[PDB]
Amino acid sequence: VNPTVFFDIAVDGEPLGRVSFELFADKVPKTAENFRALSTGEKGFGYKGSCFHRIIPGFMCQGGDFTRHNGTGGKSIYGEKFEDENFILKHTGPGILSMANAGPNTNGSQFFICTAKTEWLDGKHVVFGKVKEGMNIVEAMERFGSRNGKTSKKITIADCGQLE
Repeated sequence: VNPTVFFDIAVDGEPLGRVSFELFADKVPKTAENFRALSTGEKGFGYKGSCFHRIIPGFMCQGGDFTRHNGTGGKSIYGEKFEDENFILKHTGPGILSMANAGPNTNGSQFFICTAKTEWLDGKHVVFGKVKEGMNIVEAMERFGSRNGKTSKKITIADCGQLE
């Protein structure tokens, strides 16, 4: 019943591979639906063509700023921001998909894929999904990151949509 979304990742335009996520719509329906709709583009805007602007190896990959491509933009399907839905799910290890924000109830479209357990984010960032296939592609993305988050090559979502 939970939707599955995929990204096809390209590096400087060259295909890298596919990542698919399980979204936990049973527990965070409003948050999951935002990510799902941005992945299909069915509302007229979304992630297709956007980049991962921050990648910290051993920490996380952050993306989803499809308006300014640098961590200062993005928007949700509900408006410029929306509330923290709940904090049922925790940051338990690599592959967790969680919402970036700028304080309480400031979710937009930016998200991060954790590549390590990040328990200090529990109760501060809404967890809403998990990598289902292609964790190895996420690990390959990590090798283009750096300590300060700048990427050595442009990492883009070349295509994205819903599988189930």
